[PDB]
Amino acid sequence: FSNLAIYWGQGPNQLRLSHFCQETSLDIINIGFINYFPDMSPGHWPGSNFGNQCDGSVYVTNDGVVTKLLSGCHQIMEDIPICQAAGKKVLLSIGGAYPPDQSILSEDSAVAFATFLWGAFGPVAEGWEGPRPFGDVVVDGFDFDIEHNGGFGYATMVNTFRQYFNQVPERKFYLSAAPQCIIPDAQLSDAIFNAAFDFIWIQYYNTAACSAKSFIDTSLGTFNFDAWVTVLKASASKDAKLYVGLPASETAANQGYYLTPDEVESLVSTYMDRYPDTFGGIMLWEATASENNQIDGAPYADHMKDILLH
Ligand SMILES: CNC(=N)NC(=O)NC
Ligand SMILES: CNC(=N)NC(=O)NC
Ligand SMILES: [Cl-]
Repeated sequence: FSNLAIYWGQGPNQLRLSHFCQETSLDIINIGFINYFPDMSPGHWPGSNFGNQCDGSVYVTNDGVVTKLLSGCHQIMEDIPICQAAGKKVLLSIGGAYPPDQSILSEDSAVAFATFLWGAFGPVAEGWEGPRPFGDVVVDGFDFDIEHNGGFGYATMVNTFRQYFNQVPERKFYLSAAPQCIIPDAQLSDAIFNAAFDFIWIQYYNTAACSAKSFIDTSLGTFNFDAWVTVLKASASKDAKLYVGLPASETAANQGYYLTPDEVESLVSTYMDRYPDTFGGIMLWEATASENNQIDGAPYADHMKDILLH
């Protein structure tokens, strides 16, 4: 039975997370982004951006270095557990679109980047002494939305997280990836091939050559979900569920990539029938675009769920 994932955190004038915690149709919420990586950011701490959510306070380290990690995200801290008591999985997303100049420079820093995020946003640990930006919150895992600068270091972060997950056997944690169509994917093919993700949502918008709309109009490009299944079945990610990532309204992505619920039904019905043990559902970019695209009294994502359930 098939799932609906959605991104929240980067919506203009977005409602707070708890508004989406109450939308039953949501299965998984990815929260973006940890958009500053340790190698290029103050103090070698990662940094975060959550739109109108946190107050804008950043941590300053014991050394008095002013970081780019937001320290005043009180609404997110309150909201994540609500979502989790509604049975949703909340994943913390790494990367996104802005800024476009972040990457990982060494395997060492790839290990420290995952260890930092696990200390900061994972279970509360006795020996941890860094920030706890969401306090006692424990996210359900991490999403890799790497959109620039190549694929170095991410397989190592994923493998690192998994080693940590295993030290905590009583709870299942999750790893996911958001690549683009154009494959190999410059940022994430290596991670996908060489590490186990639970979920992979291919972004099927913003690239003309293989978009979801090219499914509807086959002269625009060639929709390539078939090739992606073949790649996945030889990867360390062979047990991943593979989702179709879509814009939740006309303006959530560049012109021409939004599909109407009718087009969505055609695509999804073919791919769910063709790949019943691999197809995972729909990912949506993003929560605020979906909230603002009300069709017959319900947001776009409610309609996506209805499509998936039938
Ligand atoms: C799709 N990624 C984003 N929109 N990212 C940001 O707005 N980061 C500040
Ligand atoms: C412009 N970059 C994006 N829209 N990124 C995402 O949608 N990542 C899920
Ligand atoms: Cl609100």
